[PDB]
Amino acid sequence: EELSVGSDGVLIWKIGSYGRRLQEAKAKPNLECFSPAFYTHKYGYKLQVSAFLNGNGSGEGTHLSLYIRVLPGAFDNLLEWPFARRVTFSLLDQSDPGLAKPQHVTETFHPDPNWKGFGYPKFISHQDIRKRNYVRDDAVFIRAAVELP
Amino acid sequence: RRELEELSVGSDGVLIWKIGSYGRRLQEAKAKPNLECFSPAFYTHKYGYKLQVSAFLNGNGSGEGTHLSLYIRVLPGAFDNLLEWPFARRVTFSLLDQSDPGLAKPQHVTETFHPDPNWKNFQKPGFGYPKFISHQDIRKRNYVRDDAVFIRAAVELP
Amino acid sequence: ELEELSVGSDGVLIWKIGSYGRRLQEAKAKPNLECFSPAFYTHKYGYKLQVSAFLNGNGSGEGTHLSLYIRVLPGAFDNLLEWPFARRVTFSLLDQSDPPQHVTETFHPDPNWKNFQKPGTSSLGFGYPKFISHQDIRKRNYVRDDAVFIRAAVELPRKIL
Amino acid sequence: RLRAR
Repeated sequence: EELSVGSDGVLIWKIGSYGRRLQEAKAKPNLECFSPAFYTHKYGYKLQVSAFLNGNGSGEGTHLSLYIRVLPGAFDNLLEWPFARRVTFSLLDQSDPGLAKPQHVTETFHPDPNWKGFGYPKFISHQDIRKRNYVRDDAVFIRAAVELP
Repeated sequence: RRELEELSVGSDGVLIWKIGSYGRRLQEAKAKPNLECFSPAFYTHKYGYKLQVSAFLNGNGSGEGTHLSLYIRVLPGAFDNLLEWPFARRVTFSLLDQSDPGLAKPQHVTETFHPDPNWKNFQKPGFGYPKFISHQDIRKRNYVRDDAVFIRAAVELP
Repeated sequence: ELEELSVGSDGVLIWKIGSYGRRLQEAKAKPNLECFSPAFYTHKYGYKLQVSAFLNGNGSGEGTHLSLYIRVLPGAFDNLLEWPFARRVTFSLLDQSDPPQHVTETFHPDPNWKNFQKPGTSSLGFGYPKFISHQDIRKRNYVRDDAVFIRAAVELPRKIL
Repeated sequence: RLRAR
């Protein structure tokens, strides 16, 4: 049933219990949270997003770090390699879009033809993550959008 | 299984709900005044509102004993914090006429409404037709066929 | 207790048959042995179909070919659809090379074929006894990592706007 | 025609 996660493909990953998990990551460095595996598209690349709530590399103790990696997929033999699709990360601001226009935290990159962990050691600092509604009901939304040709 | 209910997404904002064993379920609905059938929960669109349709085969409120009643309600959804409130998308119910579309253009029984922003369930976490179709009318055409009925709820996507 | 979630994207099913070598040997040993794709719906609230393959052939293709068939199954929504089933079907055995020449066949369903008529009015499948010969399938990359991919595409009704 | 319950 985890092959049953094919998308647009946009993944929205909800990390609930933010406070507790952040705490566990401070006490335990390189503690990595994982998104579900997802398909960029039906019969396409299998990807997975990972986060460091208390940072990784240049970001440890001060930032959230965000990465994406390729998983072995059933349909890998049918696909173009290396993986070359545009990837966009967003930490969502959870405000009512009819009430206030949300200011999402966002970056986009073209895949580097060497690995496919790829991403941002400093995606957002702990100080910024406490603004607006990035944390709401003790959860955060990470969005990963992969552009289909 | 709840992760099964999270895969339940409308197709262009459409849920088609099949109520099988129609004959029997109507009998249970006569025997028990508050017998309510439930559709699966479904999402309007992938990261959207979670809704659920309910039906009373033997009617509810002003329709009790005389009509099919069809209602829809908003449920707590994972992505409620990213959505506009109150829920305000137009809802269209159809009881489907199960005739072959190759013979004649089937005549669905259809009603449409705009959510009233004063009803509590449409605010951030049933509403519909008590008298959607009468027991006499539902036996016309092919609304009941092979002892099943099709309820369709379409939610207008912006 | 299962899904109904099995829908094609979009009108396309891709079926992976792994352990090909072993399954070919089993098919040689038992000629009545038929491999089945999962059932799938052409589109949400559409026809329920299923693909079948004979790794060591069937009828005219037995012992020499891969045989490929498709069939209409009873579906939850059959009463809301046009019968007989009449959408164009395309079979492909995929050549698993990094973008490759697929082996592909297409037909328009026979309006007299009893299985293409409405389910619920014993038999059977429609397709190709000689879809690809045993010799042809060892070419290119049709078999790779001990697996084959069968693709069935159904032409979906067109939207009216 | 629309109503609660």
